[PDB]
Amino acid sequence: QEDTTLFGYESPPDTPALHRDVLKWVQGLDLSQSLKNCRRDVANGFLVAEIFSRYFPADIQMHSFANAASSHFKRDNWTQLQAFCGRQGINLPGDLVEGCVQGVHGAAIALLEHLYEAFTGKKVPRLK
Amino acid sequence: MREIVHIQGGQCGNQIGAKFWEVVSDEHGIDPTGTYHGDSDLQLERINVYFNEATGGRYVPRAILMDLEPGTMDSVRSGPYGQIFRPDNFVFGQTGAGNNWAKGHYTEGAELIDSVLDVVRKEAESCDCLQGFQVCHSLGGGTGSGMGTLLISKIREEYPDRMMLTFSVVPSPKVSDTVVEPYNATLSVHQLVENADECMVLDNEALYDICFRTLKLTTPTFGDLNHLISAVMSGITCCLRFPGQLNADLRKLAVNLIPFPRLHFFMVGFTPLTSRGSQQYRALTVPELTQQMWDAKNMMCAADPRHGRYLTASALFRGRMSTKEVDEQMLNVQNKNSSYFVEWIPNNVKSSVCDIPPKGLKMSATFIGNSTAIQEMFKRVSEQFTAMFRRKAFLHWYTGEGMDEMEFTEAESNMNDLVSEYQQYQDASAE
Amino acid sequence: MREVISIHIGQAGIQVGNACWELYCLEHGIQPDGQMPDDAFNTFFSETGAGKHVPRCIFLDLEPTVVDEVRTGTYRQLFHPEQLISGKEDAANNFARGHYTIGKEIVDLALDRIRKLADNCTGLQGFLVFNAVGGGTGSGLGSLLLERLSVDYGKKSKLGFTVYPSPQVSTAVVEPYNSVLSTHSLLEHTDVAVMLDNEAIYDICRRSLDIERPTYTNLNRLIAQVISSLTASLRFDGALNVDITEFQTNLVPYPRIHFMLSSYAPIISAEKAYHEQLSVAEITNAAFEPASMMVKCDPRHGKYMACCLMYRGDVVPKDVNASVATIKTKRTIQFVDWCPTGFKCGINYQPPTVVPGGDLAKVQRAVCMISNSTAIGEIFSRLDHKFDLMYAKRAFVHWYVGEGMEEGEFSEAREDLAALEKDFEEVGAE
Amino acid sequence: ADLEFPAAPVKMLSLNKTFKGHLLSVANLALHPTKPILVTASDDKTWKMWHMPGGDLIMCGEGHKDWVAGVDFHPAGTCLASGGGDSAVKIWDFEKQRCVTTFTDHKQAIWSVRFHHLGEVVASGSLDHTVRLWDLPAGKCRMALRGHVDSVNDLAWQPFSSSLATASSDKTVSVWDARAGLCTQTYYGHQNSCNGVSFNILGTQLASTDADGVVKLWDTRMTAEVATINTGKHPANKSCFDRSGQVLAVACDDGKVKAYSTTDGVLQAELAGHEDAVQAVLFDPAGQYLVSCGSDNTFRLWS
Ligand SMILES: Nc1nc2c(ncn2[C@@H]2O[C@H](COP(=O)(O)OP(=O)(O)OP(=O)(O)O)[C@@H](O)[C@H]2O)c(=O)[nH]1
Ligand SMILES: Nc1nc2c(ncn2[C@@H]2O[C@H](COP(=O)(O)OP(=O)(O)O)[C@@H](O)[C@H]2O)c(=O)[nH]1
Repeated sequence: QEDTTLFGYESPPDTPALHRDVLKWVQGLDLSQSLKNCRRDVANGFLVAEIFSRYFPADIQMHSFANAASSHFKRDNWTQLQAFCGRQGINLPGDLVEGCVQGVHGAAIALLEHLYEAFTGKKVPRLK
Repeated sequence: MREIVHIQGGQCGNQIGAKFWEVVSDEHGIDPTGTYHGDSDLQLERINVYFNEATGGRYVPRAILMDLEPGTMDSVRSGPYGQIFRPDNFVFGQTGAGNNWAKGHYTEGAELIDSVLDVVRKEAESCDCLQGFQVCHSLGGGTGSGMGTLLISKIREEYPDRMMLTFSVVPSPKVSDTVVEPYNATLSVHQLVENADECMVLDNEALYDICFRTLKLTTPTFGDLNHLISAVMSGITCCLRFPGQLNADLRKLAVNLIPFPRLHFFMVGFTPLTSRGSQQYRALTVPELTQQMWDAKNMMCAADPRHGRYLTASALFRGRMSTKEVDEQMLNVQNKNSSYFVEWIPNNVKSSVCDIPPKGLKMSATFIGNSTAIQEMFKRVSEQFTAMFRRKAFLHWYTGEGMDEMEFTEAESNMNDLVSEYQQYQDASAE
Repeated sequence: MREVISIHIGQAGIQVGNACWELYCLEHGIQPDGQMPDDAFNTFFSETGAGKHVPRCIFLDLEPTVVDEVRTGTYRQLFHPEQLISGKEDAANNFARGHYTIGKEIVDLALDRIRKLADNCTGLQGFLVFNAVGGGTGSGLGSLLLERLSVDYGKKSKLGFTVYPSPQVSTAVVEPYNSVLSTHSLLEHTDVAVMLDNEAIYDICRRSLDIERPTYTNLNRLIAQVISSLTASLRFDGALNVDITEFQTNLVPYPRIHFMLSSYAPIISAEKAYHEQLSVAEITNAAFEPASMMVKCDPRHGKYMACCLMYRGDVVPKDVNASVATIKTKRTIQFVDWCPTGFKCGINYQPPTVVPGGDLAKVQRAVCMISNSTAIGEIFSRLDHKFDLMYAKRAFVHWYVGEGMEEGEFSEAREDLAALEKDFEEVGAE
Repeated sequence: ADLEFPAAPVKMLSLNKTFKGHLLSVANLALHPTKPILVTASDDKTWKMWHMPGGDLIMCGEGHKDWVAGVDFHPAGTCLASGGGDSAVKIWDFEKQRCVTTFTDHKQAIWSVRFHHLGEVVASGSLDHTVRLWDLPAGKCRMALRGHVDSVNDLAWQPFSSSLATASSDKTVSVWDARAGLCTQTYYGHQNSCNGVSFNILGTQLASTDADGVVKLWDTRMTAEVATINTGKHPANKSCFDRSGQVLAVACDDGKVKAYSTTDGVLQAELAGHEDAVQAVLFDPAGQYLVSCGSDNTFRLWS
């Protein structure tokens, strides 16, 4: 068993930095926050709430969401978002949600990709 | 009627804040039980900048203590002036950050941060008008640096226009306390550059030097260093709390001191610091105050101003004094030391005068110098950070808290760009 | 709030626990009956409604004699009888006996009591596992217990104060065997392992205390003073508080490298006491002296990676700073190029309490230096040939096989110790 | 200056074949000033240098960990600068066919990379809200431009000037000085993220696109809003002026390369070769032909 760690230190995996189509869609959507770093910006769940409001303004409001770093508030945001997704029919997979709240590498990227699928007319981002 | 919200972070920040609040209550004639015992109208005239009147005669500091371990706050509460603080403003966790900026900023600081912001917002809305927030803490510690940077980012997001002042105790050059001080300082400076409007750098080794050479004390505990820091912290805002012949608030100081938004790091010093032996030998005059003010030994920063160039410098004097004396002194200082002052600014001095000197001193003066000397301090911190990061020593402890390796290099890049700006304006030539 | 659970496995673990708990009782004023005539004891003792304090400790052994000695001695009304766990058959210096056959039921009961203890703790700084690498009980049962703790409790910081065999002097014959096995086990479970050597502590007692016949009681008293200095920042307030969690952050650069040399200073008898100044700089120098190391491992061979200094008593930050600056300027003391600071200084205002009946003098100052340095690979190098020399003939191997082990276990342990040697060489090299 | 190059023909359709040599969509185009050779920067983690009149794959550079968003030629064609989503700006040598150097101070996707007119400094605008200048002889980020609260989507040096205009996702177009490191001017007016920005060859005019399709043209000297072309609801992507010409060719997500007159903001040609969208457009230095790259995984030659 040949290990790659530097004396037990496993360097964090390198993210694929989303996709141009998804990032440009997010930028074209008018959002208060900016996706500097996808992990940190999406872990709170406020930017995703803004996306969901921009696509369904009637039943997703910003006053219900709080840009708060605590696990309680992050869970509250993500669970109300999940309830709305269940009512609407959007997937919003729970494993991706949990990875996003825990800051797991790539979970926020996958969740943003899936949101881009669900919203931007099922436009699958081309990939090899 | 221009209020200031004080925040203390970490053990060092809490000790500094306790000493500062003791000093301010002494200045305003407030006993540890909160009652006023000053017998001076000017003391109560502007007490609302720092304190709020309770139901009775008690005055409570507008201070918020944050920490991840309760021991430091227990000590602060049991200190001589521990009872003035409102008990609800002690926001503490249960597991302290093991000198881990990641633990204090992402994992453990996140849960306590909403309680901290609840307290901060509750204190801020009570303010009629808000000058801003002042946060005292130490760079190079887990809870202090981490949660301080997190809270500063949050407060900047909530109140962008309000002033932000920071008293950061940068890890000392020669003798470092903890191993991970370069990591914590690197991660904290990156946040302070983007968020804090005004930042004052303190070094414990500069404090030891000044208390060994000027005060000539033999056994300087942390209390003496916190006392000097408290003296500067009071003297910066005494123009708000007391009438002044030429008064100047925090925003005026920031406007006159900060040429460009990122160049907001300052070294500070307090005068007159006299040894108990030489107190009778020294004569209290404006020239003597200026002489001690511009002495590099008086700077509470490790970096010495001789190596760099003074971009700007504010001098807040306290006492019944001649404006002609003060202005002439600062002009002669500039003319004599024009080599150390930036050429493309016609006047590098913001002179302010307050009519109420600190207790016991007929005269005093605080100095706030924005000079390119801080470049060498950041450069040294980077010289340690790069050496540690090349072999990624202790990096797993930050990684296990879930922060990217790219974040370290981003913070290093921000520090290097700041150093580059300081060098650029050090060697900038007019026309 | 700062509870730490103490585990003492094997004869050596229990015998150093006796000294440790006597020292804690003396320090906190707790009489041996159980109660004392605030809340600084909570780290080591849990108080009941009656006011009588019981330690949060567990005495684990497969032999009844050592535990019954505690049950019969003065500290019979202090400890919890069920927390004293006694086996029926000894492990007989067999790692397999202590890890596969006899240790199962004992470790199950041990985990039961450990759950009961941890349920009474609001916070939990970690576990202090005191065992003897080189014996079936300590090595095998201790390894099994550490594995179970890692599986169930998870990220709780386990500090293992292990005693490896001395370079030349020893008391057992299969000691290299079970030491290699237990080192294989604990390389991956304990968070910070503190090395201790009987030969080194004997030398310390002979040279500094002038004891021509040092014994296990003296060794245990020194170890108890060291652990008390280590935990002093949890129980007593002082400038520059250091924590169990901060040990790992300021001492462990990488997860595999967490073995630590320990050195106490001063070690002086009262007749030699008050005959030297005992300043902070001098006690720091003594702590950094190679003879003051409690492991027969010359630090001159290797390079220091980190050094946590724990100062007790009348110590001022100016003095710790001056002493550490002198240490940095010192040439014989050598640090790795990638750790410029390499120092974690922490002061405490509580002077080290003196045990009546001990040889240590009442000194107002003390230093406990725990260092991560690459020189520690030398002891593993010694055991790695002491092992293979016997393993070539497969001597005493039938004993270990009889209790359900395989030649593969010995091979894997030897290979992992070789890998640890290679890792130490690599961290030492540029 | 004082050199009029007439470029009237914009309604001419595709002349050369649709060169589909990239597996995924092509993100940007860079024309060699001397020879008619085009480097296409596609999001397949590779860039490809083609001789366009032949349509021949001269070279293929690979090594970017992520998709490549921007590419540019050094003056005299000594080297190629490629910025990608891997946050690394890479300088590649044509002669030795490998990456000369890599700069990783940027920690987010590199939206745009451009050279100086003299070429020794390279401006990289990235998602990290900053515009970093790289001194190639030094290999170090000498200066960083900050002041954009959203992503810096585009980056265009003013022709033969130290001024640099960056269009950011914060609905702003900021013109900076490289030598000083300051924001000389900030054009507002956009109601959406500014996808791209481009200067006229004379430097008199500056056109920036929006995500809603609006292309706004400012007078750099006058610092005033001259024109506001309103295209379809699809994003306007990237634009290019005609060399000494009055026609601005704007890409779109509608798949049509439109050509609006800068004088009046009136459509002149609408090339519909691309199936879905056009990422970028570029004029020939001689003005003979346009090249348009888009989501069709194909860069197509026009006129
Ligand atoms: N430092 C120190 N080491 C001790 C002391 N007592 C025993 N040891 C060491 O502990 C080792 C064996 O301990 P144990 O395994 O617990 O002995 P045991 O309780 O009979 O259990 P087994 O021998 O494994 O059957 C010996 O090699 C000794 O070197 C002590 O008081 N101090
Ligand atoms: N001036 C001053 N500095 C201190 C004091 N206590 C600690 N420090 C320094 O502050 C640095 C950071 O420690 P700190 O932030 O308080 O630890 P933390 O609370 O766990 O983050 C240490 O290196 C100490 O040297 C104090 O009371 N006064």
